[PDB]
Amino acid sequence: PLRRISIKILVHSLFSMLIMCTILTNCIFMTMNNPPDWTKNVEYTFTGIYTFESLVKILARGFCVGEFTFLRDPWNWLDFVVIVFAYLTEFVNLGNVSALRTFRVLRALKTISVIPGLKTIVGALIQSVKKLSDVMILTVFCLSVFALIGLQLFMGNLKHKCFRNSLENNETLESIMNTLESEEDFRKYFYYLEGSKDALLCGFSTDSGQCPEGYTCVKIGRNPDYGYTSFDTFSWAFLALFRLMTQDYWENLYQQTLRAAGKTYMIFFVVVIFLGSFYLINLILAVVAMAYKEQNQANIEEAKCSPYWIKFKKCIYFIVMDPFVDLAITICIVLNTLFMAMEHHPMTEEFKNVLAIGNLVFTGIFAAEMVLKLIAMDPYEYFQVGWNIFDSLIVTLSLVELFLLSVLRSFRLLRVFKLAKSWPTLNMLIKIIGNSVGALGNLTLVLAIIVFIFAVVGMQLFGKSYKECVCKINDDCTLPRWHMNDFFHSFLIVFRVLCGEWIETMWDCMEVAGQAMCLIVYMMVMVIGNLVVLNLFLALLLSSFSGKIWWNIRKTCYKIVEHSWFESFIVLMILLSSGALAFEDIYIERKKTIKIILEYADKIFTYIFILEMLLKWIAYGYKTYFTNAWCWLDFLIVDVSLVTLVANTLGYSDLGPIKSLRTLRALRPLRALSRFEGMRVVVNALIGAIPSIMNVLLVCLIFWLIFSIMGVNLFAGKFYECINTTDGSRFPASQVPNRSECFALMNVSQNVRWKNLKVNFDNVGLGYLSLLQVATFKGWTIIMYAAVDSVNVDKQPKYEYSLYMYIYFVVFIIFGSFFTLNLFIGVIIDNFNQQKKKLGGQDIFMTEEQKKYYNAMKKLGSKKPQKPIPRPGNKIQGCIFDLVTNQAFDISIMVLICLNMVTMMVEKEGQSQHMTEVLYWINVVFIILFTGECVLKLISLRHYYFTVGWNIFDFVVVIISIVGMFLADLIETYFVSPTLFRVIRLARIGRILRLVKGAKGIRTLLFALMMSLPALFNIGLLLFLVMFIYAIFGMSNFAYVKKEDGINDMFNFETFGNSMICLFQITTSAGWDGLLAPILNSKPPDCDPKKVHPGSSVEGDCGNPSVGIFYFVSYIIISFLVVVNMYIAVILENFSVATE
Amino acid sequence: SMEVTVPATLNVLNGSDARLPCTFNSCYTVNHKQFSLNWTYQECNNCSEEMFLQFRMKIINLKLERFQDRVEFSGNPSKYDVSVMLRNVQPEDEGIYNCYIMNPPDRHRGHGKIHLQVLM
Amino acid sequence: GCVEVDSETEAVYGMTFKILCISCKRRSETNAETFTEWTFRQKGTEEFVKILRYENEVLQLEEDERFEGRVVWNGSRGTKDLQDLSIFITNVTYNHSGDYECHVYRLLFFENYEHNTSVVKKIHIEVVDKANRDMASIVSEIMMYVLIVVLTIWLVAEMIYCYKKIAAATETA
Ligand SMILES: *[C@@H]1O[C@H](CO)[C@@H](O[C@@H]2O[C@H](CO)[C@@H](O)[C@H](O)[C@H]2NC(C)=O)[C@H](O)[C@H]1NC(C)=O
Ligand SMILES: *[C@@H]1O[C@H](CO)[C@@H](O[C@@H]2O[C@H](CO)[C@@H](O)[C@H](O)[C@H]2NC(C)=O)[C@H](O)[C@H]1NC(C)=O
Ligand SMILES: NC(=O)OC[C@@H]1N=C(N)N2CCC(O)(O)[C@@]23N=C(N)N[C@@H]13
Ligand SMILES: *[C@@H]1O[C@H](CO)[C@@H](O)[C@H](O)[C@H]1NC(C)=O
Ligand SMILES: *[C@@H]1O[C@H](CO)[C@@H](O)[C@H](O)[C@H]1NC(C)=O
Ligand SMILES: *[C@@H]1O[C@H](CO)[C@@H](O)[C@H](O)[C@H]1NC(C)=O
Ligand SMILES: *[C@@H]1O[C@H](CO)[C@@H](O)[C@H](O)[C@H]1NC(C)=O
Ligand SMILES: *[C@@H]1O[C@H](CO)[C@@H](O)[C@H](O)[C@H]1NC(C)=O
Ligand SMILES: *[C@@H]1O[C@H](CO)[C@@H](O)[C@H](O)[C@H]1NC(C)=O
Ligand SMILES: *[C@@H]1O[C@H](CO)[C@@H](O)[C@H](O)[C@H]1NC(C)=O
Repeated sequence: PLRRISIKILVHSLFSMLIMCTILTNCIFMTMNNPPDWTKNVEYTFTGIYTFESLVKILARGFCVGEFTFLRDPWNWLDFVVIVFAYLTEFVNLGNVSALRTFRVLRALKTISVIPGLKTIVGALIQSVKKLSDVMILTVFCLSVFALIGLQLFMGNLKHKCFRNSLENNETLESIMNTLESEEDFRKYFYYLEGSKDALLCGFSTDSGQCPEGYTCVKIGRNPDYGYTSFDTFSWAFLALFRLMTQDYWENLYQQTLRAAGKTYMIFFVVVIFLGSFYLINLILAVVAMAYKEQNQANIEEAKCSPYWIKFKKCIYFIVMDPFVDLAITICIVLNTLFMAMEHHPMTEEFKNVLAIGNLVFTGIFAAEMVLKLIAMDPYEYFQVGWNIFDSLIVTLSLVELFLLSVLRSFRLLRVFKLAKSWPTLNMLIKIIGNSVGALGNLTLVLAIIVFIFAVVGMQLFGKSYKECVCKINDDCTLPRWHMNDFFHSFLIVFRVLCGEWIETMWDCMEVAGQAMCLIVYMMVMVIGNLVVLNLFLALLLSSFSGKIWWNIRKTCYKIVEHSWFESFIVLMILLSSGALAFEDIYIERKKTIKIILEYADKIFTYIFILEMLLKWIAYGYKTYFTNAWCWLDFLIVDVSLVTLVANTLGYSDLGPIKSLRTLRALRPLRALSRFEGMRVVVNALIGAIPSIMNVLLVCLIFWLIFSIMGVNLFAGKFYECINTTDGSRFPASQVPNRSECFALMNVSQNVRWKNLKVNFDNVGLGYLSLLQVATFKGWTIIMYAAVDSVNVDKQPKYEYSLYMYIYFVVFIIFGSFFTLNLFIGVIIDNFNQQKKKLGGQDIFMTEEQKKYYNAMKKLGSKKPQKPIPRPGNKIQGCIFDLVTNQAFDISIMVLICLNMVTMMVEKEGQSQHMTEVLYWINVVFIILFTGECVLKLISLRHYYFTVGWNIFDFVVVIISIVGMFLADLIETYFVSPTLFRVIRLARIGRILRLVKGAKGIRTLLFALMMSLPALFNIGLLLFLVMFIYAIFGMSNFAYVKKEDGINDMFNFETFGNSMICLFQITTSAGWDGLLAPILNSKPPDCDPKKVHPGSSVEGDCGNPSVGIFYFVSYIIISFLVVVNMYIAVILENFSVATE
Repeated sequence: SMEVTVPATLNVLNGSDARLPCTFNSCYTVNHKQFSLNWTYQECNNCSEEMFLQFRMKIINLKLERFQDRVEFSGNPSKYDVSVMLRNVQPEDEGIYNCYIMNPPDRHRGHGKIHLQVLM
Repeated sequence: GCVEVDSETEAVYGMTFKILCISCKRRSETNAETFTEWTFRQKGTEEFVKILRYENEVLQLEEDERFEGRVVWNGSRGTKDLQDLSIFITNVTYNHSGDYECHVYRLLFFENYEHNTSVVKKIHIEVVDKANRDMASIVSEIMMYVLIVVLTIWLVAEMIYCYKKIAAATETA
């Protein structure tokens, strides 16, 4: 009877709803962070509902039969844990309430069980993770190898600091270190670069450096970043490398090591970033995406007065006028948005009013049509259509504005979408947004639930610590901008980590909360959180997606152009011509002799190219010559060079253009594109996709405009602040509250300045730039601080007054970056798919010769058995062969290599001699055993041993290993030069590589990387040329800019070596915001227009704001386009290898 | 807020040694110039406080006449420990013992209060 | 920014000449105060007699007749941290020939460190009656022409051989 009642209670429509409603309410309570005492009673009730809900299920299912029905399901295990925990706490409990309390967050997980269909989504997510097993192994191995290389090459390097040369009272470097521990005390002693947290990193070599005179370089003390950033230990090196792989603030690690290590080591980073980061991340996407398709597709496959009104009313319907009246309105809407686009911080009084008058007319017209619209079809008919309801809400808002949060008013701009119905692509963007809250609504909901659990979990665990510690983290003694103290704040940190910004925040948590706790939480958010985000992106994207002597002469010239020596000769000139470009720069004044030959050398080049062009005309004729795209490019370049030469000989030079014209030379490397077969193929693919890219860009521009317009209304003119010029610190606002007040201070004070941000929302054009930084996550935080801080147009900003304006940025990122990028990626890859289909289903990234080679590599995939080999007749020879052949013996060798690998890991900075000696000796035994194995295989195998490819790699490794040990030893006896020695040891890492032979899963992935090398090479060549043209433009244009942020000695545009280093850094668009900033400032007091620049003719160090913006922005976009290509090339090959 | 752990009531037999144990907990690492600890005694709840031991760079024992030479420091502050020892406790030692700890850079000042009762 | 460039070694007689001595600080950010001394010993004679001292903003010139008049500062101006010290002579004369040694004294202000440093740049110049074109300029111009002539000869050379062959082909058929 009771069981029937309970069972009756268990399955009911209301009960599932009741259990769920309480749970959502419970979540609001977790967010309290210091709930009042009275709330405690409420806490009891939640405990009561769960037991009751929990008790009935257990009572009915069990039948006092051990709760067999109840505990059989996995989810129920979770409920039992929660009930005991609430109950356990009342009972004697463990000491850490916060650690113990954190469990309560588990109730939130219950929500997953209650909501219908959520259980299915979570299961779907777990299935995807299983596919990722091989990639995980390779990633750990890859990160591990680089960590070993990084540790050997850079250990102890981050330690360098400039220690002053003269010390009073017979003090010693050693004596000084133990006695003092204070930033103020430390500053007197080591250099410290004007307010940086830590001492300047110095270098031994000529390339790195440098310390000011009177300061010498010695290595002592903690690594920069609280000691967190160091290459000293394997664990620390591993963290540093993991950061590089995910590219989080990777630029600083790169800048820091290069400075201490020297620029020559830039090579290490290029290989790691290029192979380790671009490639590894791509592999993860392919596997997740590939895995998603099987499950998505596999599941899908299984399924398959009164009379007057009528006269008047009939007339209104005729008035719908779809051919013209409906169409006419859209023109009106487009015009209206354009009207709204005009705004600025400084607006004249007459202009400000005109905008107001103009808005009313538009507001009236939209309403009249709506009121007018209603009469023609009747109200019920009128509200039937969804767009109508959508249009209606906007019109109503405007009417209320006149009499009855003015921001909502800024909101009428959405109206702009209406055009979506007409536009094919816009319709697609509308479709994508719908899918997230539509079919994929359950999946999107999970992301929301997970973000919520983490924000609360982080808050419970580290909330108290941030407040008490504050000081370890902040000099001031106040909370930092990013912290985990409150739910909104805790939430912001979690959201930041979804974008790859985890490292900066983590150092802060670690100082206050300790290393073990902070590391575990952040690592989980990053891995678990990102997997869900990745799934949503991929899931969303895929679902959405689905005499006449003259004639003889003419013939002959044709013969000359066609001939190989000539084609070959011309190419040499192009490389040579391009190379001469690199020499020019700030150091050209020195080495006057090279300058003279180069100037003369160009003239010979100009003559050769002009001469070559004439041959082209005779051989091809004008019609053939000008119908070619390449020739026009080629013809145009000779002309610019030709004009400068004629103008130059004549004199009458340096008067702007032609002088501006000289800078146009950087275009010379451009003719190289036509000559190389590999480079041309890649370019053809891009041209194929520009029209398609153009369509997406239009949608992005229209979409971004609404955000930009919205942004302008909210923050236009509010970013100004009064700052102390010496340290750039905003005044309190207790004093100097408004701009008017700030000026009075200047009149009686020397260094106070009232100044704008430089990248802001003052006008619509600027807003677009501000948005671009937020979209890329570079330089975004400086802007956000400004937005929240802001109060009014002529008033000094208070600290965190707005606080909720953060929401604006969060919404833009989700819509502006997550959705559009989803759209950008979807169209580009698809367009690439169509191109492949057109050219007979053949890869479009390789030259014809490359294709033959690609096929040969395909052959290596086959497993046909090779000959077994015959044991030699001799038993002595045979047993060894017999022993060697056995698989068990091979497993032993695999174990031995792993043992060897662990030995390398134990090495650490400042280990000591006894420790150092043992490692050296253990290493020797390893070399002997490995050499021993090689000899044994050889005795039994004989000629057969050389047949296998792997055996040869194994044999080669042994030769390198013995030589590496001996050479290091000879080097030690000979001495002189430590650096050659570290590189020499790098040979041991070779043995670790043999591990790949053992693992079948990792090898398949590795084979895929090898297959795509030909395609990647062509893109790499094209990418290199573009980087080269930009470096040249940069050297002439940006050398001499004042050094501010991101531009300092090294990592500057002063010379070609330097320019290349920067361009590589920005290829990933990291720190692009920093380099651009010095270029932006123009006029006093930002910079001095005329500066002496000893040793050179040029005057002033002012960036060209217009030229600078085009240059950085164009580069960011172009590099991104090519990188999309790497993503495309890797995916194609990966599907093929896995597919086999 | 500095974390302070002391027994609210400490009952000790006349003539025995009384360790007054208090725990102070705060983030950071203690600084000798920076760390300051003060101990005061009161005969009763409303009674004037008499400082009897301080830490300022080092331990300073004020040698109050009311304690003779029976007060000793009994704690390693670097351990968050600032306990004191009252040897050979006498009936007049009954009262309130206050520990005040101010630790730079921590702005907050910890306070522990022990009611010492002397048996018979 | 600052670059170090060596001064020209030949001065035409009866014409103005500029001597370049440029010294660059290791780090641009650091700020220090500089002063300079230039000492010149005429050719055929041992030793150096200081000719000028430049400290603060004013330039002090020695009273010796060889350089009396004829000298103007072309150094960094108003900086007080010169970096570039150069001397310009008007009406160059034979008497102005020999070895020039320029020493720099720099006060660098650090957080609690004050550093005094000395760097010596010596400039040697010989007066000549007529400007002599640099050898590099002459060799390159002559060298460039040969290339222009050789390439053209090569191009014309192929046509005579290639063209004749082409003409021959038409006749055979
Ligand atoms: C702007 O900030 C500067 C830099 O701290 C302030 O200058 C300090 O002023 C105090 C008293 O005037 C001096 O004792 C310090 O030595 C100064 N610092 C240095 C190193 O110069 C300055 O007070 C601020 N400006 C105003 C107008 O308050
Ligand atoms: C801008 O801020 C100033 C500073 O408070 C305001 O002007 C006055 O400030 C003085 C102090 O010198 C007070 O005695 C006055 O009471 C302030 N004004 C008034 C009317 O009380 C000023 O009002 C602020 N707003 C402006 C100038 O736009
Ligand atoms: N301030 C800002 O833009 O925050 C984002 C993040 N943080 C920094 N301190 N950076 C240094 C320069 C930079 O570009 O702003 C950045 N470098 C990377 N990789 N992301 C940026
Ligand atoms: C070295 O230190 C000693 C202190 O024992 C001092 O007497 C001596 O003068 C110092 N040496 C020099 C060269 O100052
Ligand atoms: C400084 O304020 C004084 C008032 O004593 C005024 O005379 C002077 O003009 C102000 N300075 C400037 C640059 O306006
Ligand atoms: C010394 O003790 C007194 C108690 O009377 C207290 O108010 C004061 O803060 C203490 N001194 C310091 C430096 O903490
Ligand atoms: C040039 O040198 C001679 C002798 O060395 C001297 O008599 C003469 O005065 C010098 N010329 C000038 C202009 O001082
Ligand atoms: C060097 O001095 C000459 C003398 O008139 C002066 O005209 C010239 O401008 C100076 N150099 C510079 C700074 O241009
Ligand atoms: C050079 O010196 C002579 C005196 O011998 C003087 O007449 C002439 O004006 C000077 N040259 C110039 C350019 O002033
Ligand atoms: C260093 O400065 C002092 C000032 O006390 C000065 O006398 C001395 O000449 C300077 N050193 C050098 C090498 O110029």
